[PDB]
Amino acid sequence: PFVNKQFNYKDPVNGVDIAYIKIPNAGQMQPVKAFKIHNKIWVIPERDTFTNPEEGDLNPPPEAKQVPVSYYDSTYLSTDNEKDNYLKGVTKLFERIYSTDLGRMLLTSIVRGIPFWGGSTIDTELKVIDTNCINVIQPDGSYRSEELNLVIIGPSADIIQFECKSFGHEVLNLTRNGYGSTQYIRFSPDFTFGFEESLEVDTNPLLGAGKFATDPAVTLAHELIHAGHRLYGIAINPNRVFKVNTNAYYEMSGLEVSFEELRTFGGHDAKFIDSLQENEFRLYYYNKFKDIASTLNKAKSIVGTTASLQYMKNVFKEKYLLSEDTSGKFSVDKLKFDKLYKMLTEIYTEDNFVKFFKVLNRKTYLNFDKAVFKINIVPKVNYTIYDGFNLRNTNLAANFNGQNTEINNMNFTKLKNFTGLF
Amino acid sequence: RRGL
Ligand SMILES: [Zn+2]
Repeated sequence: PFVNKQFNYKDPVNGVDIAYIKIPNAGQMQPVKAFKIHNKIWVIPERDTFTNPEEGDLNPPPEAKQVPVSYYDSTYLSTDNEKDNYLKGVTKLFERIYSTDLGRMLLTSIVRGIPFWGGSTIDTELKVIDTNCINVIQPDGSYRSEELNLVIIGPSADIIQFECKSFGHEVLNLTRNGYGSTQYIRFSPDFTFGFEESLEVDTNPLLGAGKFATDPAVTLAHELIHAGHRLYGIAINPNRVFKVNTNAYYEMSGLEVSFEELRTFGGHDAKFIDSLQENEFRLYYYNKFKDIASTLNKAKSIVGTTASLQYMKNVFKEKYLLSEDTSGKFSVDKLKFDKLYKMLTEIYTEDNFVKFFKVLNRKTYLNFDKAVFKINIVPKVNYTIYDGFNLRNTNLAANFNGQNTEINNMNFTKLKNFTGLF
Repeated sequence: RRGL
């Protein structure tokens, strides 16, 4: 299994994989109980009021001032039972993802995608960037800095605004300069979205009530894909967007969708990014990888005593798949760069995960959500690592009956309809 | 991000 221990939220802290921690949010916070489910990966069963100090209020604004398509519940994830269920739900989704070859490949890439040690001002020394670490309270009550790649945390005020969040650098654009940074994914396994089986209905903002439910494993995978891009520092700048001209409803409102999202979804959506802008990005990131190889060559010493310079230089040789000549000098091989870049951007896509999970899912990112449902994937009678909602040897096994909220109604509680509110 |  990807997660070797089946944590219970109330398990006693041990200061190693169950501990109270603080994150580098450049602010003050009380320690929060966290769980290390795998090397470099932690889960914090708390609403995210930490990564962004300006988003510490879970209470919903006045009804007359609510972004109409959203969902608020200040009480969600406030009790121990909820946190226990959250932990078990997130763990289950990681196992479901890991159980597929594609998911195993993606998670392996994520674990190997250690944020680059580029926090040194002296080019002759290699140093870690503190914001790519968390402070773990040890048994003696002292704090120790631990590097990590990924954190899964609960959503902020708007429960359904799932997204990758990461700490920036004063000058370096870590998610776009090849360096990478620790990714905090706001996510919840306790809710999902309804979509429509007919394309003309799903992509219309006035039709459909959300007959089918999105498998949360796909939703998490989508975020993990963004995380992969960001950990390897190849995310596409959000200012690079597609001025949608294939959907009258999007078009009539001049709506734009980032290339990063289209790339992440994959399939036909990825084609909205023309060959010219794509060759542009590829060259840009190729050069960023070149700079990393260069920085490694100039490194003559390392800061800290946790690992050796040789060990860390090798860690990044593996991450970026660099080549080492006779002088021990690192260089970026075009074939290897293209292969890795393509893996992270074209192989790891939402559309491909749908193929591996064998689930029904939106056919394009350019659609309109229909509703949000409350769910509970923890009980095996409701959802499994192997079949999600479409349980084998039951009436829910075929035709995505498990995702059919009308047939499998006992597994979904519609909390809000979005149709007609865009 | 999920989008619209
Ligand atoms: Zn997204």
